[PDB]
Amino acid sequence: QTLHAPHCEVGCAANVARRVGVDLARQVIGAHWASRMLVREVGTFPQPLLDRTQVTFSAQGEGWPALLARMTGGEVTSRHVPREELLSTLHADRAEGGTLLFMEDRACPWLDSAHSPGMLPHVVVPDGVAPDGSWQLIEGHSWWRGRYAMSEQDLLAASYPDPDPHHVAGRVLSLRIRPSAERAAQLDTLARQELAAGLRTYLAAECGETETPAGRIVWANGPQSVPLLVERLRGWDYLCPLAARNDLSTEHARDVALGRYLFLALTDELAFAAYARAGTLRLVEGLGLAGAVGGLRPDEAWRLAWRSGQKLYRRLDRQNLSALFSALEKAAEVDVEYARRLLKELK
Amino acid sequence: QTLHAPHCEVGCAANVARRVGVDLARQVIGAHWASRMLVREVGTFPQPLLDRTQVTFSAQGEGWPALLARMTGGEVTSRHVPREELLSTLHADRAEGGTLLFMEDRACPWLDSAHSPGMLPHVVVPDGVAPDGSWQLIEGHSWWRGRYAMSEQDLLAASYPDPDPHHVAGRVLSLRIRPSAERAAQLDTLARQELAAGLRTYLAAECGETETPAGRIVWANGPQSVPLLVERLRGWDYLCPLAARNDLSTEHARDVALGRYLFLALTDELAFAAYARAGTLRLVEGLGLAGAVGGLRPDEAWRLAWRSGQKLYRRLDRQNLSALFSALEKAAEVDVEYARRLLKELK
Repeated sequence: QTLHAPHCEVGCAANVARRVGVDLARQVIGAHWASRMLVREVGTFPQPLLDRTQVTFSAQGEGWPALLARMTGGEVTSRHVPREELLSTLHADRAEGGTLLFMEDRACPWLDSAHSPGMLPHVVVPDGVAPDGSWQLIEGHSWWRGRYAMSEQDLLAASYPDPDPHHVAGRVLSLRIRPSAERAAQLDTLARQELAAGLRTYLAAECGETETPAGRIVWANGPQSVPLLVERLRGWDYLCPLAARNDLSTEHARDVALGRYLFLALTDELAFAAYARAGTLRLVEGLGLAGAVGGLRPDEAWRLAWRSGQKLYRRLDRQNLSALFSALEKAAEVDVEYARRLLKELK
Repeated sequence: QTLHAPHCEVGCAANVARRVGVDLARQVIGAHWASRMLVREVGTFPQPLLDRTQVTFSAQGEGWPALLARMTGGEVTSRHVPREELLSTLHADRAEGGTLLFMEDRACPWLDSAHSPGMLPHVVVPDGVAPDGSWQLIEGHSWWRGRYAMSEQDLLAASYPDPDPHHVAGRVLSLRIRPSAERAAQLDTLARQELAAGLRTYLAAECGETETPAGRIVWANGPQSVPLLVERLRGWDYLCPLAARNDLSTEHARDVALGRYLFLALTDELAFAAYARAGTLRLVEGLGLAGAVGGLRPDEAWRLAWRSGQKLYRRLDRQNLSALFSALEKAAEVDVEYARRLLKELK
């Protein structure tokens, strides 16, 4: 019943977007066609926050907060809120949209974590107060999708933990995104326009480079992104003979766990790509353009690449690594052929 | 006989600086008073390169590449070199300084890391060809400090590895830093200027925010930096029960390894602080200012916090975390006292 997505903050926004008549997966995320490889690597000394070279993929583009805001006409703002206002803010944003409330993994019992606050904070959506008097929270992640009840005393201790490693004390992402009367009638028109703009940015294939204290950040867009991602990922093939050793030292197991974590982050981004391309596809079908474009299935290609990364994460072989590369190259070729076909039909 | 530092790229620059008559630890690094805490956390979605909330410390400030280029009047440039121009580039750079040659860990046999390219690339300084035809490479890291012989065939194969996860194929940092005759007499004069400017920056205690595909990067200068660091590091005290536990999942074992790694990187930055503060002490004495600071020894307090961090790796418990926090606060209060007194004498 509740919407979900590979990224918890994305599925959370999908539930809030349904409150106000917006189809996030089809009209917002499906309207932003993007493909981007990113690298964090050594740049100019000093860069103290650069712990390791890191490469990942992203099909999010500008991201849903940028597109959801300018499409509906509203705002998506981050804010730290004092402890007394939180309940008032949660009740208030329910009118013009909703709230994404940040939480350590330790505070969500259904996540089972309990003994660790996670690497990154979690996100849930307050969904009113039950007749019981406790709060209803929606979990946006696909694995733990559904509604969960929390007492007000527990909700307030969760939003203000001590200690606070993730700095989430009273953190709130307010979604004032209820479109006006005319805006709701213009939704598919703007989705058609955003679909064309994203495909143009995709085929422009711009590059970029910035120097930060966390390292040099390189990114490449468009059809070249996934082939460039595959070529860079070949450098981590040393993990396969390493992981095959049960005769491992402590420091060596750190490199294995770090390399495995890099492929877990990649696997989640491949799952989002499949989720996004399926929304792009439901939008093309809704615009009455599926017949003109053809029967290409970029969402299924990204789904197979997602399965390959899952299989590589569970067991780091050279064959599983090579199987991920083939699934990624196939997904890249279907992507650029579908993008070129779809842009021509949109004129 | 061979210079070294806790950071390999810093010890490499110290050796190159000695070639041109510049004392890097005393004049360049010791003249840049700096103290800054850095945090990478969740910012505006999406941030695909943000893998974890991360906090670290840095006493490098602007860093040696900027200051070395400033005072000497030369340049420190990064550049990729084709395979047929690398040797001549290494020879031509030695006249005006030297080259920082980027390298995989498995390319340096003395590191005993043939199984992995390392989390980050390594840096060596070529020191010319030996009469037998082999190349001399200077290792700048304190634990492996020395000079190693490599064949020219192994040198070219090491500088152009395939695959190339760190993207160090023919990457060189050229140091054209030979000072002119008139400028060489101004070094200690310019070092006094840089020391006063650094102390002023440290007492301004500015803070900044930047949004970045790798997360939100926040920093804070000044005497508040180390106290603010201790307050954020308390969020990682969950690592004491999580480690030494036995029912570890693959994900929970990853949290322990990434937390252990966070304090390993922090231990190195503390080692640089003691190395940097000691360079200031030898700079204050030679400039004739040691009487104003009396017996204050921030180099001594930062060395103790470094040793307390080394003890935290061997045994990760609550008594060590509090001991590290204790030595961290003591080094912070000694720093601000030394800084205010030294800046006042410079009036």
